[PDB]
Amino acid sequence: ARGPKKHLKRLAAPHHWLLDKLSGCYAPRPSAGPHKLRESLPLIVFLRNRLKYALNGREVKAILMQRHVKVDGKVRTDTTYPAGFMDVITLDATNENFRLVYDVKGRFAVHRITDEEASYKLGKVKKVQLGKKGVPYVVTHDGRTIRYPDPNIKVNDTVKIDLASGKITDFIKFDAGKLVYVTGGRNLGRIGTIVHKERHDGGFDLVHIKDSLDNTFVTRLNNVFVIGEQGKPYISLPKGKGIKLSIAEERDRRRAQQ
Amino acid sequence: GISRDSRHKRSATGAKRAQFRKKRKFELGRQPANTKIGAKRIHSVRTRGGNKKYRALRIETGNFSWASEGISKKTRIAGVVYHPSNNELVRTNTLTKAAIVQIDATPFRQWFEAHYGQTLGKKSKNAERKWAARAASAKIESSVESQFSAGRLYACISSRPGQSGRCDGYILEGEELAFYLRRLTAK
Amino acid sequence: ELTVQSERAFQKQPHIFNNPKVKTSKRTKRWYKNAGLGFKTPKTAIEGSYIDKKCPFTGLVSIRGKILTGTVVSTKMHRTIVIRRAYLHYIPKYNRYEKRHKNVPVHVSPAFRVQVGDIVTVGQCRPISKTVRFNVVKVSAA
Amino acid sequence: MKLNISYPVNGSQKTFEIDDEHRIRVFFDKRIGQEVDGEAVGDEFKGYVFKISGGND
RNA sequence: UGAAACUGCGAAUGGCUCAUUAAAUCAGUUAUCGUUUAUUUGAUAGUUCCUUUACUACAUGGUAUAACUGUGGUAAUUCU
RNA sequence: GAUGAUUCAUAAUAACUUUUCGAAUCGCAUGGCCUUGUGCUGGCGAUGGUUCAUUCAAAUUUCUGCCCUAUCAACUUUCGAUGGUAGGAUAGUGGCCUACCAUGGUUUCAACGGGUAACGGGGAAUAAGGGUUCGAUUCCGGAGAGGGAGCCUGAGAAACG
Ligand SMILES: [Mg+2]
Ligand SMILES: [Mg+2]
Ligand SMILES: [Mg+2]
Ligand SMILES: [Mg+2]
Ligand SMILES: [Mg+2]
Ligand SMILES: [Mg+2]
Ligand SMILES: [Mg+2]
Ligand SMILES: [Mg+2]
Ligand SMILES: [Mg+2]
Ligand SMILES: [Mg+2]
Ligand SMILES: [Mg+2]
Ligand SMILES: [Mg+2]
Repeated sequence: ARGPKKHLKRLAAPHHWLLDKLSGCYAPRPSAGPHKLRESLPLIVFLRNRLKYALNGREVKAILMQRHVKVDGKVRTDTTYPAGFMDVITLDATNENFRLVYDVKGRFAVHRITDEEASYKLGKVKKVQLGKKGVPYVVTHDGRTIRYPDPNIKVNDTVKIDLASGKITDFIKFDAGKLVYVTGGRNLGRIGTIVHKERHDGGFDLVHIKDSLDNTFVTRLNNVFVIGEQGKPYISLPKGKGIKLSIAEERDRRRAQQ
Repeated sequence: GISRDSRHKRSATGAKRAQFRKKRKFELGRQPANTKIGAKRIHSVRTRGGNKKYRALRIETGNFSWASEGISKKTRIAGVVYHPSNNELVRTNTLTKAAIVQIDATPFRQWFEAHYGQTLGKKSKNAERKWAARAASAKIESSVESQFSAGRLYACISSRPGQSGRCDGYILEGEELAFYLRRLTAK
Repeated sequence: ELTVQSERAFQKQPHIFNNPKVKTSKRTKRWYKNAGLGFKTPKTAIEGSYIDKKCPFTGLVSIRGKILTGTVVSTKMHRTIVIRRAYLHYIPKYNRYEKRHKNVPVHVSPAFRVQVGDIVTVGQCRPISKTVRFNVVKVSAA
Repeated sequence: MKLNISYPVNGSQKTFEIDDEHRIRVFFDKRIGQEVDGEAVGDEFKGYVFKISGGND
């Protein structure tokens, strides 16, 4: 009531952060930023719970204030800054470069990338319109506004964003035979090529998708992120490559390496 | 104070609701402006999210548009002659939207002379070229031009004075003029 | 359908201005739109003279949200009817169903003529009145 | 009563206890800002003029 | 370095309880093409010499007022 | 250009304004080029600021779903009850309120009334299967601050440290 909430209890935090239910009543509430607080990862939980570079939030603040970490090339000395999908995170001490991509279990992965790849990111366009004085713009999935885009860029395409400038390098359209990333829903983390999309005028366009082992599935168009053509992706995929082995095959694979 | 909610009314079945909640602020309502004529007096209202709102009380002039002629002039308001919601607003001379008023009409006749060179009712070469070129558009209508002989035009208020502060309008024309004329001349 | 101009105000579509200077055929500018979702705009809306601010075709409302179907049980309001949606409600203990129903007040345009017993389909709009949130988009029975 | 008197030019101020109530009775029925003459209240205050600026009851 | 005080933010979150409340709350599912939104993040403002040859300050214009200093009232208050 | 769909985005014209905003702000670094004046020029920030988008939200809202009771069968409607037209008010939609008009709206498929030792849900206990009883209480939503009503400030309160 009476205004915006500022706390976030543990057991209400998103489950993919993997915060243990003991050791505290509260979870780090993500501050307002480029990503929605459910589909986000604060820098405190990334630096402490995923990389183990700190033991406390106090140590995460001590890391942040000497301007070590920067996210998408900007410094961001904020504890609960929402780092989201496709953000690059640079740790100049250790010269490390991460990209936030999902593993197939549905959680954010520690995906180390090279220094050439940290110079860009992909963004899914959410709307194209005309701003004031008739200047067109696009809005990517992390809320970046890019003026004077290519006229061929319609919605649900991916644009390659330069991250030194905010300029657009190239772009991938939306049709059949395109490599997609599922970000959202039950199938979160899977990679498959799009076979066809269902019109459904009035709400919730569906799209059918099959992975490399020929397992089909279907997803709403809200959760699909095109990442290239079949064969080459435009980014480096994490380990596993979005395959979704069943639990039978998973314990068989674990009993191989054990 | 004045509440804007629906929980205080009966249900569609007709039952009396119980008092679920005290009156919240995001459902408030405010007293009316009742904008009179003369000696301009604009108060401010602080509304939701900052977002100032101008209660005009007692407005004097207005910007009125001639739609067939594509112009608009700042004209003085004489008085309200008709209101479809209430006759007491016509009597008390309140200015709301959709009020039929009388306006001064002298800027419109000055523009009509300066634009077309013919006078309504009853020198340089450049002006002669301009006035000759836009000929066969200086024959507006009978009803409006008879008002121009009488120096008072019938206008309709298209703005909301209690909300914006301004009392804007358009000159009545055509079938809408004939409708309100039958309303006015009705005994 | 005997006069248009019945009220004390002048009934007209907003911002649709007919220029008194010109003289053509096609007597008045009438604004109409297609409501979408495959509903056909009726010819009585396109050619008629009624004003009907809350019309899904000539008026200022938009259809978005649920599309429902009912049977007309009342026409005694003015430009408003009450439809009856009948459904079966399942009770898990006894493993069977029961007949239930709701009454939905919907707005009906003068493009459409309904009587009691007609089946209609309605589209959700913004709140029209205290109870009305739905608007007739196709009458296709008798 | 007592008189909290300030000379604002020189910037000094000093209180004076006044007795003989029918000498302060010239002060009565007068406003803040209204001026009163000095020789009514006191022969030390001869020729002077005071403005009533306030007080506490 | 740093009290006070002014300015700016915050005090609408949190914590407590379960009186009211029976299509109300609530739950799942929709909508805003029917609206407000501090903050965050990304974009974004050559046009104002208001009578526009100076009527002038734009290598930078006017008042306060607090804290402070001093004189006080009330039995008493986070009074003044 | 977009949408299933708009009088949408955006652009243009004519005016309006009681005239909004369009940096008289702060910290480090102190370079560059000269006809050498305390000349011109220039880095990384901090705070502010109009509009749009974003995020954190909010307010309304669609469909369906609630315990016992007929020793509750008719209820609502001059004082809005159901709808229509205009206005007003609101952040906005709407009987939300007003003016005029029409006579509607709910109900045995249980309306309306009464009772609840009734905050709702995730859930708990006990169960072969089906069920029955509970849920003030670790999370989510609501409400309240002795009882009522009114309001200031603010983006956000009908706020109770
Ligand atoms: Mg936080
Ligand atoms: Mg709280
Ligand atoms: Mg910004
Ligand atoms: Mg209305
Ligand atoms: Mg009405
Ligand atoms: Mg109780
Ligand atoms: Mg109790
Ligand atoms: Mg709670
Ligand atoms: Mg409260
Ligand atoms: Mg008590
Ligand atoms: Mg209170
Ligand atoms: Mg207390």
